[PDB]
Amino acid sequence: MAVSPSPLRIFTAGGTIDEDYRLEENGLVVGDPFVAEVLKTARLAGAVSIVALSRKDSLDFTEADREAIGRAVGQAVEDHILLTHGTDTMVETARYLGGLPELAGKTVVLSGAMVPGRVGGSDAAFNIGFACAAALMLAPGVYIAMHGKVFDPAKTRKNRGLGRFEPIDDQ
Amino acid sequence: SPSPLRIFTAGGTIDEDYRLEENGLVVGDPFVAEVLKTARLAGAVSIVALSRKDSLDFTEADREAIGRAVGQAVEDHILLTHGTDTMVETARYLGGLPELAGKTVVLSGAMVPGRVGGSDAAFNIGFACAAALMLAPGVYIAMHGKVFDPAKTRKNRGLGRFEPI
Amino acid sequence: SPSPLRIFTAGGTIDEDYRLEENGLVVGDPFVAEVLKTARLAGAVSIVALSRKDSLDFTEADREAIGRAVGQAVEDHILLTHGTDTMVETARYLGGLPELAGKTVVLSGAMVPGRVGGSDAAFNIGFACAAALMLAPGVYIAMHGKVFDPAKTRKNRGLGRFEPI
Amino acid sequence: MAVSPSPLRIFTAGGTIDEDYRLEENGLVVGDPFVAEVLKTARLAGAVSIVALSRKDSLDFTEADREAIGRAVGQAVEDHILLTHGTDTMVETARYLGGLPELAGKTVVLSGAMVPGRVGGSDAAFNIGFACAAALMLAPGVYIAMHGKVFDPAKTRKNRGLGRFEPIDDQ
Ligand SMILES: [Cl-]
Ligand SMILES: [Cl-]
Repeated sequence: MAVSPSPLRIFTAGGTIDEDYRLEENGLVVGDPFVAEVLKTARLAGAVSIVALSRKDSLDFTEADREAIGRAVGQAVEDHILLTHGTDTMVETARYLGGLPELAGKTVVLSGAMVPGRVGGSDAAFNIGFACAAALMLAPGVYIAMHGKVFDPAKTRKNRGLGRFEPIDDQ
Repeated sequence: SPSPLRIFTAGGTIDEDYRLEENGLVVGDPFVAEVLKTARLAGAVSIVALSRKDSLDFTEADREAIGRAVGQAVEDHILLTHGTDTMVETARYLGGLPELAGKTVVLSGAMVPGRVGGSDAAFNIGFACAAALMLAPGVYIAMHGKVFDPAKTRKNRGLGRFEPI
Repeated sequence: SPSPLRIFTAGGTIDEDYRLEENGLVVGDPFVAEVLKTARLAGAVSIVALSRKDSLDFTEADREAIGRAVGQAVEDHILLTHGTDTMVETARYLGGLPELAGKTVVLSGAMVPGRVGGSDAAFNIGFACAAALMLAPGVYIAMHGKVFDPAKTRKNRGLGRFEPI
Repeated sequence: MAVSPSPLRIFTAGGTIDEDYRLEENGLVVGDPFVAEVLKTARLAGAVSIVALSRKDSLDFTEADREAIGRAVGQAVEDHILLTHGTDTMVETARYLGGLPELAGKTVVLSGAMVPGRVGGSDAAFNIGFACAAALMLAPGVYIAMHGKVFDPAKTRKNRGLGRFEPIDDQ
């Protein structure tokens, strides 16, 4: 009888995508992983394991946290990986992962959202669909998937003011 | 940049909305435009309306007109949003057209209207836009977080899903 | 505190939801419970399910059973969520029952299902809960941000609204 | 031919109810008035004039701002008034308005939301429905309408930690 394969694993490191309002803080905190909400209603043929690695706010996120993400991605059986993450340091994590030889036969995609998923008008659900497809279809490597396109982490910056990733032009 | 994408809308469950005059759902404005409005896209996209007919009412003549319309696009990356009832019929017909052989054509839609809570539509649109950009030339169905070969796929009406034959 | 409120659910557009098996809307779980879950209430509320029938299918016998059910409540403040097609018929029938004469009974619902985008349901529920707490004993329809006298009201099916006669 | 009366006027002073995410701030700001969004889809028989008075964040809100709200409410022709406002100083504004003899024949209700309207799971739409009804049905006075009940501002406090208004018990 046919067994539907589950080629994709998702890891979550928090970020804007997962932010939610809490009364105590009178403001946003990093909440539960929004990617789980999106996949719950995606009516998937397979299944996707979603493993939560970290929810630190961006200021507290360290090298040691980035090392733990590399160990988790490297230890996964799956060769197709989506990491949801904050956009302010996504490029630094992507560049770090691109240097691990352990990742050489894996397609690893980083994504997230400029607007929290739990806020009206969020990019999150589109971005998760696009990034899931990217993780399945791209050749091995490390990529950022945002704005409905694929970015090379070595040639990308975050424009903090505009909430967009932009290519670094070759000179 | 990504390659320019052309999106055609042929109606279906994805676009259904409630109307007081009908006391129920009717095919309304294309939901894909609502999703892409907030997707903060970098690439070139253009959305064109083909139809708001029920996909069950499509004739062979209708499918021939959808094929000619996809062939009017310069773009080589195409998304067609469509009802799931006859998505396999339209997809198999397009896959037979030599005039489309250099294009990546992806059909998608939703099992639950985009304007109803808990819909698959926004995820499906993201997934299918990536698929239209990234897959080799051909015709495909992108639903349920996977890519289907139309020749080897059927719509299970009772289970609300696509399945391998 | 406010006086305890009892809420009865009799179905209707407010509670409609999409089902793949029907390829369309059916009366689902009461939407009023979804609204009150996030309303952070201070007062006593209890929600009881009466029916998920189409309001057009209500008989005189059904309206008599709704009257007896409202009379089983100790509470003197009652909200009944209901379809708009026969809301005036149920409301006029309840207004004729001496056994309800000390109760404030408010009927409400929605023109657009709560689970569809752009629905009036959550505003209607807030408004009707206030109305059930604050109005003098009687039977009322609370819709469109106002209070209607059932005896002097009709459902315009074509315009999707209630109106004075 | 029948003219539908419009007995209710709404004023907006910002608060949590109106908060929205902005990329530049990387967080919530006081946005456009959420009550307008709720009434847009309420299918009203009448109309409601919605007048925006202030969007200051809570720290910048002063006595002079509170005085301007009292002048706007007193000058309105309508005798049924809903003021949407922050919950942290709603009691102080309500007590201030309760002391204006100019308001004596008006029903004035203050409301808002513990969770921004543009965040998932908000109380805002319910609260606006309830508070509109309260403004129409209550006898003249100044009230807070939250948690599906009516509070007397002289006998109410905000519990900041729990996001709730509570009665001050008579001793
Ligand atoms: Cl914030
Ligand atoms: Cl329907």
